[PDB]
Amino acid sequence: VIVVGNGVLGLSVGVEIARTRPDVRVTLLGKPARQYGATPAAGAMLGAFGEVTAHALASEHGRKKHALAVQAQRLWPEWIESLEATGTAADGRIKTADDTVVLLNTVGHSALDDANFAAVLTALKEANAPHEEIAVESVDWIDPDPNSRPLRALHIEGEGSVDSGILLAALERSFLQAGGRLHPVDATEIRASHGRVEGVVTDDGDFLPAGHVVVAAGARSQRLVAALPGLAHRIPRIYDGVGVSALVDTWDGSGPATVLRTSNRAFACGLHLVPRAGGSVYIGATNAVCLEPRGAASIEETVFLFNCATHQLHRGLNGSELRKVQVGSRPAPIDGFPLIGGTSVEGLWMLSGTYRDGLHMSPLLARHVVSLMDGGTGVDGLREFRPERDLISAWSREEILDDVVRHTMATGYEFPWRLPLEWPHMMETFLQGPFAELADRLSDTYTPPADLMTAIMFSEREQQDELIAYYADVHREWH
Amino acid sequence: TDVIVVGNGVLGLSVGVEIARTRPDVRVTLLGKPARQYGATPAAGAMLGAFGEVTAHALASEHGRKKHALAVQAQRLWPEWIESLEATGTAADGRIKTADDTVVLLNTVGHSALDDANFAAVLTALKEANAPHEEIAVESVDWIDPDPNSRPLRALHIEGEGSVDSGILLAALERSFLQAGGRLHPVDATEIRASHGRVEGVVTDDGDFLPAGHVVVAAGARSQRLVAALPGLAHRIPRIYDGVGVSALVDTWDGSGPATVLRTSNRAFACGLHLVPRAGGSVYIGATNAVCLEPRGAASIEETVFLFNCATHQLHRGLNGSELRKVQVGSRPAPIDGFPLIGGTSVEGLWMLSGTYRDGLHMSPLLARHVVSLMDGGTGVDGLREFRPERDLISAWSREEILDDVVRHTMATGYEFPWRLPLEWPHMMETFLQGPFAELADRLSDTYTPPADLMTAIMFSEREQQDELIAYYADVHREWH
Amino acid sequence: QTDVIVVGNGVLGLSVGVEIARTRPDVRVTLLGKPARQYGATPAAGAMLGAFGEVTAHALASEHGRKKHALAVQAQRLWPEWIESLEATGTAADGRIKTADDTVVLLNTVGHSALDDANFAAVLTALKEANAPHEEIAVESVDWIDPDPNSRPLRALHIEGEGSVDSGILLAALERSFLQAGGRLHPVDATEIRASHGRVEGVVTDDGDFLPAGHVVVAAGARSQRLVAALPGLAHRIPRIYDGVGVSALVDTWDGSGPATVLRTSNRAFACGLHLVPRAGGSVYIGATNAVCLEPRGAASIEETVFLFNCATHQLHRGLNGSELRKVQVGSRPAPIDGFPLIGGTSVEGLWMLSGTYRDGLHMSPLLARHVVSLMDGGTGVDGLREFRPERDLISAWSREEILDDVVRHTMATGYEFPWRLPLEWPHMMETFLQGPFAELADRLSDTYTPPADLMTAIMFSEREQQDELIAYYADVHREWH
Amino acid sequence: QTDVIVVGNGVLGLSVGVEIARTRPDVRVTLLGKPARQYGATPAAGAMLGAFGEVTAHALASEHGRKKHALAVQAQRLWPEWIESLEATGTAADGRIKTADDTVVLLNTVGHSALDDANFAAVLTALKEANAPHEEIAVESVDWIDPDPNSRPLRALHIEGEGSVDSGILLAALERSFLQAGGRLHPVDATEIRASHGRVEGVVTDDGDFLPAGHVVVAAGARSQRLVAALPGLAHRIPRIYDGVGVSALVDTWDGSGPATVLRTSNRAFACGLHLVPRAGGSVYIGATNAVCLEPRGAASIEETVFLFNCATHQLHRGLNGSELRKVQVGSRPAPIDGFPLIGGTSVEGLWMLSGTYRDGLHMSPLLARHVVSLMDGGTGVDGLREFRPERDLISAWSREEILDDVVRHTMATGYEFPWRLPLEWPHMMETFLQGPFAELADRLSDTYTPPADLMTAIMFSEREQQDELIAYYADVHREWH
Ligand SMILES: Cc1cc2nc3c(=O)[nH]c(=O)nc-3n(C[C@H](O)[C@H](O)[C@H](O)COP(=O)(O)OP(=O)(O)OC[C@H]3O[C@@H](n4cnc5c(N)ncnc54)[C@H](O)[C@@H]3O)c2cc1C
Ligand SMILES: Cc1cc2nc3c(=O)[nH]c(=O)nc-3n(C[C@H](O)[C@H](O)[C@H](O)COP(=O)(O)OP(=O)(O)OC[C@H]3O[C@@H](n4cnc5c(N)ncnc54)[C@H](O)[C@@H]3O)c2cc1C
Repeated sequence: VIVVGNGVLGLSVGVEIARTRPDVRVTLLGKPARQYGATPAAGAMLGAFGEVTAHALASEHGRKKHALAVQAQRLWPEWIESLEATGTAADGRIKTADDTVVLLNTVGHSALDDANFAAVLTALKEANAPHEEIAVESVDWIDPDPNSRPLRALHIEGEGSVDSGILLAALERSFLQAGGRLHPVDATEIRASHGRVEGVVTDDGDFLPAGHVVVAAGARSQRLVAALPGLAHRIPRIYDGVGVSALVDTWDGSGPATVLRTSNRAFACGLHLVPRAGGSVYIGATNAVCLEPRGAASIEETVFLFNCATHQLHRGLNGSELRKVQVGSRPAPIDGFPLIGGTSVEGLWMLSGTYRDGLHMSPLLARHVVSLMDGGTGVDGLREFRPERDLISAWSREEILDDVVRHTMATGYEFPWRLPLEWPHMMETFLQGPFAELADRLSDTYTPPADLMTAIMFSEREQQDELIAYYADVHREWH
Repeated sequence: TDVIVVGNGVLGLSVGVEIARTRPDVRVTLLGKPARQYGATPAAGAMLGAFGEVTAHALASEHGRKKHALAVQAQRLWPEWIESLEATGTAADGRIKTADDTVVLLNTVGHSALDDANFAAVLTALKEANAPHEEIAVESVDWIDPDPNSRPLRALHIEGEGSVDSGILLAALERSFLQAGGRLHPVDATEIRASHGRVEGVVTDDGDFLPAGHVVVAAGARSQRLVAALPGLAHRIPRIYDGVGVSALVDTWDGSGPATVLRTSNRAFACGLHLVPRAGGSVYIGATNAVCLEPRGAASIEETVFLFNCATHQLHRGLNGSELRKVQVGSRPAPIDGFPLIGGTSVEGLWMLSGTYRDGLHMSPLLARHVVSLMDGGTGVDGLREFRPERDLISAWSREEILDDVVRHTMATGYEFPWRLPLEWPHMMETFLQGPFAELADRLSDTYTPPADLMTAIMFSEREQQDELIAYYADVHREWH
Repeated sequence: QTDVIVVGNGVLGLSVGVEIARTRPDVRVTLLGKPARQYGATPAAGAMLGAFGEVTAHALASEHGRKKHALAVQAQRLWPEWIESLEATGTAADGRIKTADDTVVLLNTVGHSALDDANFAAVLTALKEANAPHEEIAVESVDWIDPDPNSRPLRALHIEGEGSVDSGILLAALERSFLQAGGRLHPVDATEIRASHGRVEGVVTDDGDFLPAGHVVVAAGARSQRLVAALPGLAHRIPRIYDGVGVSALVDTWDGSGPATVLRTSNRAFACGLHLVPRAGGSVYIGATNAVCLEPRGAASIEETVFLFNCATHQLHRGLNGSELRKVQVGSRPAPIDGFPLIGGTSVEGLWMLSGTYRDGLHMSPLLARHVVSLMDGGTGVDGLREFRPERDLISAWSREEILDDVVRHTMATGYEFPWRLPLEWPHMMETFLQGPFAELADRLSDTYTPPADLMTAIMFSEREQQDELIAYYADVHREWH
Repeated sequence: QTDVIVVGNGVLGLSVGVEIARTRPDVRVTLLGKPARQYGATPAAGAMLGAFGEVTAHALASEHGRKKHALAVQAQRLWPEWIESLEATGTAADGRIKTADDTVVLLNTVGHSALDDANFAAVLTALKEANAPHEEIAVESVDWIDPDPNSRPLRALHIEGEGSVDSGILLAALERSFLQAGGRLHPVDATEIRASHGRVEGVVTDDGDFLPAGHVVVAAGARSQRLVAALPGLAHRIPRIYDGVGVSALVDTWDGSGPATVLRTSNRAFACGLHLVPRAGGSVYIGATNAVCLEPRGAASIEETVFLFNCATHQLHRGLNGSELRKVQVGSRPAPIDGFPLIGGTSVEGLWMLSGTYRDGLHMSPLLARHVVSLMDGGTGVDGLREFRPERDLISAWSREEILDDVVRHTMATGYEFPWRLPLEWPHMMETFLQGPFAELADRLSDTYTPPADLMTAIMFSEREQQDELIAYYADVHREWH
């Protein structure tokens, strides 16, 4: 078995294969640099209820994704214990907090933040999850700017955070202990003939043979499998959801006891603080879908992240020391849903397109793919997210066009801007036309979700035309 | 016996109506001109504020918990009082009542130390009095279309807390006064005449003299200045200053209006944002407050901008494109010790009804019946005895409480703008404000401390005006100790 | 008859009335209009005697605009004698018409570079070309001003002999001077002009009466076209005049002081601008907003009052913040649909028009008065004003392309003038998304006529019915003239 | 021993090392310091060759300040030959030290009038007095810049022959030139200077070793005083040097472009400032914040990064918003407690100091190098450097009154530079309430010494213990010298 990729998904599937099949040799590719790596840039939140939006819980596909995340939450306590057990006290703790506080402030669009706070509260009640709406005065540690302060707060029990760096170290250590082999090179090419995997050509010229290849190369995953015959239009494209976060040494070495977060905001960005050991905090995180990868933060992203954290969470962060600006690529699937499971090629498996919550879902997704590889059926509701599929259409064109305009306006309210009071209504009405025109021009059947549509809108004419050709070719293959 | 009421505000006319109806024996004359120079009443929306007027700082003093209780009592008189005033007119005179209910909104365009504390205090006071009310989803508040960055995140529906049209109320009081046999004489009192400790009557500003055995002073912010001319009384009747207030009448873009009063809790130095409905495609928006040591009859640019910016962002962006019909200015009678001047004097037949600051209009029917009862040999309403006009200045708060209050409220003028500052600046201004206000309080008197609303005015007044107040405070101490 | 009726009691009506009465003592001159001056531009004006201050790059780029500038310089030379001739009919207690001799133009960054930077250069250039006396001065040397440092000027321009009048005292002096020269004030409004066999008979008034005349001069500001359009054929031969609604304010200064000069910026988004005109007695005038409306409006909007007060308190003097508001003023600048005045004779004998002066009718009043009087007496008046004859095809002084660039720039300028605070990529996004809807509107309205920017923004945000009515108007005008 | 040890591998250490090695081929010159350059000012610098750009009205109002300005003009004349002499020891592929020949100073309103307006005038005046070539230019003529119109400049000043170096390539060229002239690099730190009978013996290093020498030049940036103060009596005879912590950034421009000149403002609140220094290969340098800290700090604060990035994206180029951040840099400007450098000889024979250069050590390096070398060789070096001898009483270059005006103005300037938005009466209120607490602090610290504004603000917001320690220091210095 060859696992291509050394993120949380690659290492999590590698650990589960190695522990479950002591008979077989499991090799994991990827370099310690983790170029464009989502995982090292993550806080990370074990986000289930925190990730709830009204827009997600309005599609069937979205209610399924939410159910899996609740399931994944139940595996974390044992999974952590099983990974910490292969190390000692000095390797540090994977778990960084047990609980999450969701804050509602007015530094954002009512049509996102108000709707999403209600949707979160509703989803917690429906799943009988333990939680409490609390007085903002009772939230410890936070010292916001009064003009940016929260007026409602929501304590969620058993929704916490891990140190993504210590998790990666624990997965690697646990992989070696169970007999896995780390080979620090990149796959250039997957070899297949007569509908079967032969193995993987590596970037130092070598060839490794295998009967099983699991692709978990984050945002590079589809580009790798698409080179095989016919698969270019049968595996949905994955783009880079570029994300900026930061490590900060607090002025007084303090930190909050819980995760602090807002609901998801414009184009699936969001404001959160994840606690860390040793007088550090994690703050994140921006999101921008890019058609080409990018390994460095923009000035705009750094300023936005720091302005939100200092005003909405703690003014003390203003006088605190910046240790590190982190950048990673959320694997952003073109149809807004993960690529998990088997292929029309025997022994070829895919584990990618997890966007915001691959890390959270890692233990569930790992056990699902391992079960499928062993002749089982894995977890029930994952069937729809099979990697070899027609692009999913989870929303009407009309729903997406309302969403893209709302989210575009939300980039204004989140700044927050100060405008003449008639300007917002004028921009609302003048945004509808150009986005309606773009959607009609791209395809008669497929509509990109908002996050991707805004990226396409501000891309070059050549990049747009290439997407028209892609969408048309996918329609030819499937309809 | 002749009665003269000096002043044609809600208090003067309300006491006039109650005297005329209750004492057909006596001839009652009411002074004051249709211009109503500095008049608080014509500038008022006005809200029938009881629970809406609740602040943590008010409900932390004994004197404040009493004032709150009276306001609940006054609310119960309004339905019959309105019916009794509307009955003397016809359909074409219009309705006094403009709304039955109030929605209190909480947004972040203000200080947490005022707006958060005051929202909790209101919710607590409604539960304690078992008053009908409901915390409601903001999405369910009709009509409002705020700027999302200025929007409310909590709303509170209060049943039976409403509003009157102050202009139609004044017209109904005048009409009801004439009907019950009162006489309107449209001149101003210049001087009250007394000898051998008894009122003889009133010299008017056209040179005339009207005799009377009873004179009720309800001249709003001019009330103390009028009585202080009599011997010894300069330091025995607490001073009343002008709480200058700006409001506006707006013709809405589409002729619509909210069905309820829309308001925030009280804000920096007893200002606040509210919209009171009106008939005929108009709304009232108010209202600023600034205590001034001299009267002022015109709005400042700053006040108009602040009022319009708050209403357009926090209540309805449609007000931005709406037509300004009228900018209104009136003087809230602001008593130097923060409590009303209601009742009898050391001079026989001399009565005072003033210093009501924010809520004289709301309390008018109760205050009217109280003074009328005292005039007829009764005891009126319990606990209004404490606000007798001839007294030593009251000390309802420690110097320490007021200095915390004045700094908090000063910072609140920043958060209400709202300003945008570097994040360390507010803490720096907080610490550098304490000293100058502590220094001012120590310099003014060893016993008396002005409440916050007045202290900020004194801080930014001239050196001569400050020294004159040191002499006033010292002279009051001499008289009473 | 040989009777003259002037319809309208603004600066133009009263100025033409005074010149007729003084020049024709033989004939009876009657002037209509009420003391309320409903929608009156003149009482709402500061007013600036604007020539060089009114210079924009966009104006000095069209032929029609370079002509307008030349007339304004000419009008400036008449003001000293005109004032003396009006003050002479009164006494000391009637007060002074002139309120300042000089103007300072300020450049700050509370606005669009594409307007304020270009227009400051255009003003400086036009002063040098005309050899007019002026000096670029240190901002530190500008007396009185106390701006917010973040809104302060970094360049200032002193213009000698470009000053201001009190519009109220001017109106009082014109009325008094009209009576003195033998004119009669009849305080009613004209409802209808009577003509038959291509000749004026007179005017039906709003109290039911009929006044006969051989001459009718229409100077009814923004109501002027609506009045003449009722005559046969003239509906599509006299270009429409709309209301350029303007808000200004009288303020009693905190300490009773005022600047010795006019203080102003160059003209800004959609021909608004910030200025302070001195007044006697501890008052200043601040103005002035501009918004073209398809229907008249007699009350300021909240938005206009806030914008005017925010600009004055930040850009001129923070002391205005603590100063007392005496009066909010509203008047209608007569806004001609083709962006040029309506001055002179008609196809109807004895019917004359004096309107569509937009921002500078008051400044040009003495010149315009003498021009119309000269035409009435068989002369040719002033040379370049023949072009602005009221009975004409709509003028096309700019290409559709020039106007579409202008309307987008000016729209963005309403942002920079607020001033807004936005993420840095938002302005470029709004620029590109504004082009399409305005290009679409211009193509839909007519294949030949394009409204100027000030009017196009008003049409863009008007109702569908009002837009369709304008398509019918433009088409009917094309039918009449082509 | 005729051995020379230079302690420190910044621009000053390496510049004095190069000049000693080239001028004394007879003697062994050894230079200490590690390639990490912990807290190193030089690697964090753009850097500007700032003479006229560094001019403030406040500097040119003291005698001590006019002297400092004169030295900077002198240093400018040495740069062309100094660069040629350093580039000559390498080849084309080592890169160019010079990154621009010229500087544009921009004036915008995103700041205090009392600093930016006064400092623009002071710069223009100082250029004329020194007969330096320069021109006030139209802002429209400044290449490359694309500011936010609300943050744009309205005046610009082109300075010829005031340029920039790549601080990294300069360090590489100094090292190369040092080895070429026979110098020896020993990459350890000095822990202690050895002296007995009033003479230097040598230097104990941080790996336990001892290097002997007859000459020790201390150029250890902000660590320089702490090192020499350990010798007897010198604790109160060498003025303290604190860390002027500075944040800058390397940015890869969206399109790989860069300006042809340095772009800068005048110096702003507490000696911060906005500048862009060009670099080769699609990079620009942006800087630079300043905060005097009583303890060293090796990491930027969130506040510093946000302020630097907000100023650059609004005031210079909006394209920087979408550009990639390559590196956030932090270095310690050596901040002398009396606001003047420590350059020259000591009461200890063979002990020399070269530090406390704050903002312009790099610029002055060639002059300061030649001065110390001349003193070491029995000469008098450069004339106006005498006052800045390292062993001295604290200088009092300003009255307490001048500093208290300065600290309040600069404090307010942190507001206007944000830029904040407040109610218009708030600034005057904070001005009057700031005077008291700073007057109280100054009186409490000493009856004779007053810290300059940059240091006073740091002391004001430090702990009570740190303040009391400064009262003891000031009192001990008074005891020693009076
Ligand atoms: C800023 C940020 C914040 C986040 N916050 C959260 C959070 O709060 N909660 C949460 O649950 N999740 C969070 N995530 C992560 C999210 O869940 C992602 O979907 C998840 O990390 C994806 O994991 P992955 O292993 O598929 O990809 P990655 O983490 O990108 O790992 C893929 C690896 O494959 C390597 N690779 C690429 N090409 C090759 C090749 N040819 N050969 C070999 N190796 C190759 C890459 O270098 C990389 O190391 C965050 C991500 C980002 C960027
Ligand atoms: C806010 C503002 C500021 C200005 N500032 C300046 C400035 O600084 N400098 C400058 O040169 N100019 C200024 N102007 C004015 C500009 O020059 C105008 O072009 C000029 O005032 C037009 O004068 P008018 O007499 O044509 O119209 P108006 O002044 O509008 O007078 C027309 C009069 O006719 C009356 N009328 C209407 N219908 C009838 C009828 N049927 N019968 C009789 N009478 C009727 C109206 O009620 C009104 O009183 C300003 C205008 C405004 C609104």
